[PDB]
Amino acid sequence: KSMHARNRYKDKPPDFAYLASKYPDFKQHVQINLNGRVSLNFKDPEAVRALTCTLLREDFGLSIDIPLERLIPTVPLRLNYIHWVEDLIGHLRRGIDIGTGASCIYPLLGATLNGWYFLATEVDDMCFNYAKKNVEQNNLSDLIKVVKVPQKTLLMDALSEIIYDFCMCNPPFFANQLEAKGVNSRNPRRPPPSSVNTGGITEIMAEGGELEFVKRIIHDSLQLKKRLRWYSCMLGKKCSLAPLKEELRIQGVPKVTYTEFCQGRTMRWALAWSFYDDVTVPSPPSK
RNA sequence: GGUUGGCGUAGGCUACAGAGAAGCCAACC
Repeated sequence: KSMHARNRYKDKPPDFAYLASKYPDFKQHVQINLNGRVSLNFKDPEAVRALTCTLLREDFGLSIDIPLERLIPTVPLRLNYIHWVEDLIGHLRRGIDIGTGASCIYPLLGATLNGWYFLATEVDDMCFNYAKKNVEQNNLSDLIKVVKVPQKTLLMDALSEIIYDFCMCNPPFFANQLEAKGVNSRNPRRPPPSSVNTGGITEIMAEGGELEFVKRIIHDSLQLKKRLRWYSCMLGKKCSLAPLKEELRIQGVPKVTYTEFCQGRTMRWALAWSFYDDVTVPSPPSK
């Protein structure tokens, strides 16, 4: 497995020792392992925040501030999704980010890399305030409009004649507290993750989990149809993909595809669909 | 191709909300 072919971290992992020598705010959070190598404890929210903020500055020229009480996005995963959206839409382009988080990372990356315009929505006060500040401090307010909404949905007032090229979304993966704790395992001694989940409740849980959340997005798409060229959603769980493709098929959606986002050990998936007859459909990963 | 059971990440491996994932084994259709 490999990251997306255009992902700048493919076969080029960041050099933590180089980053620590150049960025004192990163060096503050590193550890030295028993090989004498600069390393990170990815279970420490401050360390992973420092890494993400430092990568965005050094590699993308973006300065962001984010809280420890909300999700800390990881750059290679988010880039894998941006590059897949480039493939979908055939890369002025306009997108919608549903639930943009405190980092506003998808709009910041898309506007910086490709000059895309974004409508970026958020339901959480803390995430909304940080997202607005991160857009403003990177001088991207002309390209990115951050809006506070009551629900994560495509059926918004901010939408009437502008046709969007795409939507993207990181849906809340989990339906309940046992799922969010990761304890639904065959064996109690299953190794724990190397990461930590700092997400807020509206970032990580939803009624019915990502399966029911994405079904609601699908039913929103059945009302909007051609208002957006491509609909897309990340999936945190492999077992969500088949039931969601079958929901699209039962509802008669003509064009459907999917992909895998590969980075580290944690895989993510994503689903995309369209009602247009013109668009080319990117192939899913080979069998 | 599929279904079911078993195994599978403790970072002396640079993560990616670990998805029991990537994989591996057996058996049955």
